[PDB]
Amino acid sequence: MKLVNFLKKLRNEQVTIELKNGTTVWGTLQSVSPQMNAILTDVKLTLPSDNIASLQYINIRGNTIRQIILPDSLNLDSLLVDQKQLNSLRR
Amino acid sequence: NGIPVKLLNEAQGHIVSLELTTGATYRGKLVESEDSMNVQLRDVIATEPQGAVTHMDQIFVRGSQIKFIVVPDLLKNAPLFK
Amino acid sequence: SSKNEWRKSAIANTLLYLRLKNIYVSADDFVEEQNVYVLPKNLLKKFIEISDVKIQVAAFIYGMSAKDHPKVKEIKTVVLVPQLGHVGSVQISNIPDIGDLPDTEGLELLGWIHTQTEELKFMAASEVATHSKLFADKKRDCIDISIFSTPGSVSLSAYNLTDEGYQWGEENKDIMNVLSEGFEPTFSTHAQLLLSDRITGNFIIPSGNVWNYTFMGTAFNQEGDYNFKYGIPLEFYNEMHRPVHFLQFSELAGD
Amino acid sequence: IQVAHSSRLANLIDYKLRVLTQDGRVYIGQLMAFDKHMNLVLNECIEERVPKIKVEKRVLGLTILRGEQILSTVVEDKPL
Amino acid sequence: ELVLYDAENDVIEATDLGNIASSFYINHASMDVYNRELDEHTTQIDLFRIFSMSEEFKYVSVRYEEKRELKQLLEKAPIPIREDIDDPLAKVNVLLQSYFSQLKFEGFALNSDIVFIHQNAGRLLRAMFEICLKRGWGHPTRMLLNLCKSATTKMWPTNCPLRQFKTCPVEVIKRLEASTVPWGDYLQLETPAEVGRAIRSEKYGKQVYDLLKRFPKMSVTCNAQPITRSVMRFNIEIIADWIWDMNVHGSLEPFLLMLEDTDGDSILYYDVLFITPDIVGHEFTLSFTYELKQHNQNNLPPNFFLTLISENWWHSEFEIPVSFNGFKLPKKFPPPTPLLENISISTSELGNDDFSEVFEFKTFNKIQSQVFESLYNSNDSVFVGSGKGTGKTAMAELALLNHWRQNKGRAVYINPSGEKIDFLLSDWNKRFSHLAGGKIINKLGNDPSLNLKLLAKSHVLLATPVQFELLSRRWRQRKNIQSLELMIYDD
Amino acid sequence: GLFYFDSSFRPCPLSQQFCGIKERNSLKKLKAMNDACYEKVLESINEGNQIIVFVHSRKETSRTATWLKNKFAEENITHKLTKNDAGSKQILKTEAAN
Amino acid sequence: RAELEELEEFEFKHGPMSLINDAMVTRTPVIISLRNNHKIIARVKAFDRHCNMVLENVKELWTEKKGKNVINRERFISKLFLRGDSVIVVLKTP
RNA sequence: AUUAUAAACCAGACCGUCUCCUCAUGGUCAAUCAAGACUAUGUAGGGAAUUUUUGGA
Repeated sequence: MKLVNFLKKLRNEQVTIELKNGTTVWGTLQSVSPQMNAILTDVKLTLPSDNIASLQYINIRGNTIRQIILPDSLNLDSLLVDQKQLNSLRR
Repeated sequence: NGIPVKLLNEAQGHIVSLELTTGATYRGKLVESEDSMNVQLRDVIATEPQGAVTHMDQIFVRGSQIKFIVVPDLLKNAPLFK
Repeated sequence: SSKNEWRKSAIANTLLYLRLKNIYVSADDFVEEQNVYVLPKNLLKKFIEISDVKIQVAAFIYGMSAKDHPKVKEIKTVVLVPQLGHVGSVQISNIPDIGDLPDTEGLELLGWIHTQTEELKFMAASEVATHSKLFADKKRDCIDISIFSTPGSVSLSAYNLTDEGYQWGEENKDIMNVLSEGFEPTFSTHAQLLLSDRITGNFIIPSGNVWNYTFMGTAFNQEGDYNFKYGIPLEFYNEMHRPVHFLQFSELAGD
Repeated sequence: IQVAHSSRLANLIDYKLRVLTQDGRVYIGQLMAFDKHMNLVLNECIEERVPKIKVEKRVLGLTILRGEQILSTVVEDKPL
Repeated sequence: ELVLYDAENDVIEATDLGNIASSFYINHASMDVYNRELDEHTTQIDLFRIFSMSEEFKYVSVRYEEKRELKQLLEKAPIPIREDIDDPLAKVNVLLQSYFSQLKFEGFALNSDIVFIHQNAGRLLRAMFEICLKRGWGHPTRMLLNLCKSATTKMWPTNCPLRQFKTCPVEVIKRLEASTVPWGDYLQLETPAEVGRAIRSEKYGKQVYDLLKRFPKMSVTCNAQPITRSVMRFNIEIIADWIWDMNVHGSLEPFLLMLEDTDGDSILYYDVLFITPDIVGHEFTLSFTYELKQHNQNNLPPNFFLTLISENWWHSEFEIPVSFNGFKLPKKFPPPTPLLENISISTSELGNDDFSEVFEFKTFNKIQSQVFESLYNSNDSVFVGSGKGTGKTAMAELALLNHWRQNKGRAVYINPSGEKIDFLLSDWNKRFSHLAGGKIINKLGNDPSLNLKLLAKSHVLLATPVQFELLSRRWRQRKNIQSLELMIYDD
Repeated sequence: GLFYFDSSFRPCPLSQQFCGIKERNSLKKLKAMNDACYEKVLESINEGNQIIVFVHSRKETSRTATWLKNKFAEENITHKLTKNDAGSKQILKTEAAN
Repeated sequence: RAELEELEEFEFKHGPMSLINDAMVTRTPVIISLRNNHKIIARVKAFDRHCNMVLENVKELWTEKKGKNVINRERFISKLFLRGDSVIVVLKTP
């Protein structure tokens, strides 16, 4: 259904998320929430190349994000259309 | 439930300070607390970023537009947690 | 000395298949005037495989008369039922209700069976009383098979029983080692049995799966309702009858 | 900074965290109460300013935060 | 018996035992030991002993600093043992038991020793099980399967299976254990409240229930049907009553299905089957054929036991009595007719020489010949039967010709295979409607009206039994099929 | 593709040595061996040598170690503990007792 | 439960998203807008409820002008995840 | 008297090994004249357009 279900699957991938105010942050996604709250272990910074402000471990509020890019270059999607149907076994 | 809300409720009758979107800080009493963080105060000091500070009797604040709210150090460990 | 026995027996119990390498009966002469019984070297073997060296293990047995000779009794089915075995004596559950299963087409309760370790020419108080308890007015003509067992050889001692025995049984089930003497070797009327592989047979076993309640002493219910599945009957000291030992071991045996 | 492979918010409760807001005012404070909105109550507040270079300081409160205008949360130096 | 070999002929081949050895990195010696020591009539006691004997334990010896621990154990250790304390075999067996029951140790020499067992028990046990299966021996193999399971999941049979879920709590398991209830009973229970009441813990009752509809469980049914005297099909119907979970049940849920004898001594036929998520709940069939033994064939049992057991789930083991009451087999396969030497029948013998021009040969085939007299000349019913390769087609053609000869016309060739029917039609209409003087050849289409029309018109119709059956059914009114005259039921 | 290289090219070359025990009988031989070990050990640890020993068996190890403990206790316990141990002792406490 | 939300699946193809659904189905280039003086181009691939979209072969077009000028910087991007709140206008070009 | 150390089978690519929050679900408890914290199911939902996470840059 939702495209946050796309990023639900991608455990442990390297991204440099463009936030809305404008930032470059290389880090491991881990588990993302259905409100787009991702958890980032290692980090590079840019406060408003761009200067390294010396932080390591971030945890994102899912409101902030503009564009996520470069964890993996794949196309695999659906799930709920399978599960609803194969549970209809006995009435 | 949300623990911060509970904490706020507990601290009804404390000298709570404030900071909004614009930065218009305050410091008066806590009159009442709600699920959405709506607050009312008494004997409230107005110390804005503009410089022209004033002394106001009562004030009510919208919760959504809050950046944060200040609390004293008494309700730190107990009694809200467990 | 109460721990030394059971374990030893269990270890011994591996040599029970061997007890049917040799099998022989001092064969009494045959008589069509009575009903003659047909037991399979398979079922018997299986029973012996389950049994203890020391102890009375004891199922019911079932089957029906073939249309060849309506005097014959083909023993198609053991019905291994709940029991707590003592050495030379046995508590046993009710006549099993077994119309629920398939292949129970008009199966008469033919009788029962047991182990022991003394080759008599009669039934003891341990046995006779038990028999009486089982089949008071439910079936008088139903029979017993003792299987005397000893290293090298098991031998089949079939027995019938007269109506005077049942009466005795009702009273003297509890104690009464002189009463049996009074009663005597009689009335354990030697009955006719054959051994074959020209037929074979199966067990009904408790649906629980655990007929021997030795160490499940608290569970057993002499006049209790139990379900009965078709199944492979378990060895007397099979890990499912022995649960407590395992538990004890777990509660570290190396403190 | 010394902070390990911490999996979730509940596994990093009671840590001295840098916190970031919409205007750019940077914080520091010990994490007390997780939430739906990340209204994370801090043990003590020291907010910092930069004019529109160089960073300033404040110390008024020990605050119940509100999540709306937060950006993200970063560990500074653990307790004990 | 790890290989097959001829000294002079020089032909090598790998057995099943050899394969087993390969896969389960056995030292041939160990395999050999197993081969003799595992035996139709081996028992649990023995099985541990056999494991101990495994010759990846040639270098393991009893040791004084261990001894005390062994002594403490070997009294209470719940597999009975034949050996006595100084023997290393006994020690090994007790270590195995400890491992099964989780008895992590103080005097670490033993613990080091037990480490080895842990890394290599599951292997050896599995190998043994496989061997047993190959042999076809019930007693060990079910017991061996159980052993394997134990090794996998570090607990005994009497240790209640919940234990092997990650998520069930400790208090519950203890309660379950002591209570001395036939586990199956718990599984059977319907209401979570009920479960709570009867888990000595009305707390977590719902959770446990969720974790019982999270447990494998199958109301299997299986009737066999005797194909022929020797052969027996067995129609199994396996229902998967449990609810899957990709954390718990894995990518699939294997189930080593045995068919085994009235005793439970010998395997008859076995198979692994993977129940998948997809399967679960679907009443899903499974068939296999089992030949028989001469004696068995003669006098046959009251049953076998077909027996699913999971390669994981403790006390899964759904065994059912493959009913045999009055399974009266057939009469020893009736005999095939004889081929006499008389292939002289040919395109000469057929009457008019128009029909000679259709065959692209002169003399018929061996079998074709054997039937020709009955087929072509006389106007009576024919069963040919066989054979694949040999011209059924030719025979059919001959029959058709014969029919034509007496001025009959109404032909109906009925093969099932439509894609070959079409071919036949293609190479009949070109080779046949000419020579009769216009006899119309039609493969039936789909829709009934068209077919009817064709029938009304056409002389020869070709039809899939389905289609022609459909056409016929209303024959009391459709009086064209009333007046059909020859029918070549192909295949 | 072949590359033989000898102890010549070793990072720390093996300065080989031997003992050559004259005695025969095991109950004296063992004692002699122990003595030799002590003598070598003494020579070593005076030069700041942190040392390894091997034996044959597990049961031998502890008994050897025990013997050693009840050898230097006579002469000098000092040169194995040496350091004042205000932090070192704490460290020892932390890991030795657990 | 199942019917109340899944009926909105066809609401993509009827409602104002229909265009972008179509685009997604048969990948085509579209002008992609943003809040702070931005212009973006790419072809459509995966589609959601709230404009949290994914594309391919993406071109950003934007300016950093320190002194009354325009400096249209350009860089190639691929397999993004734009948060749908930032999107304003999208349109299927021939 | 008394024995070195050491590696190992098996199910997997047609396939979601793993969720932060609210609502319901039955089983519980802590309780007052009809309401709150916990395990557990995912069968619900998360632009509830404004009090937060989908737009005041």
